[PDB]
Amino acid sequence: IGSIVGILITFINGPTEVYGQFLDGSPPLVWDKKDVPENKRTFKSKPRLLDIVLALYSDGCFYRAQIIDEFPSEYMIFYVDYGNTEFVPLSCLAPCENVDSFKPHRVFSFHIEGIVRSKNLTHQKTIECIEYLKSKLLNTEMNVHLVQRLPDGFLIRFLDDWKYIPEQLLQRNYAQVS
Amino acid sequence: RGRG
Repeated sequence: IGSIVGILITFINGPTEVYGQFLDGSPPLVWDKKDVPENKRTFKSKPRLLDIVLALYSDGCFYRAQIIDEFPSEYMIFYVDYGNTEFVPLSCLAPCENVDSFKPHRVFSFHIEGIVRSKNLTHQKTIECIEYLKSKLLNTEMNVHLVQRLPDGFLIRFLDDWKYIPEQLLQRNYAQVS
Repeated sequence: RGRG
């Protein structure tokens, strides 16, 4: 039915919130080191705040990122199609062409309905919950029920194949009910 | 393709 949409989870923002793309069949926006030879690897002007560039992630592949902060020795960057924040130096950055740069940003924020992060969650337990959700949901394609639109993003509810995830979060005291 |  029409309330069910397909999403790909790319990043775990918190115990009850993940970042992800809507599934529409279009291939991912990522570049091999083989498709970034060094003519395309150096800018005409040193990059700056809010510029949209290619950036090198831990997997050795380039992704679209926006510089959201600048310091003398590092940039702080946000991957616009994946939603994780990193710190990089200029050597990790490559100019991104306007045809690829103009494509809309694919990352959005989804909240699991009916649960929130536990108030008593310690720093360590928070890290551990993030790792559990990474083990289950990271880079996973699945249909979900788009319950609602929010100012932040979307409120989704899991279907029968993934409805155990909020149950486990409640069971493991990573989450409480809203 | 996507990250693993």
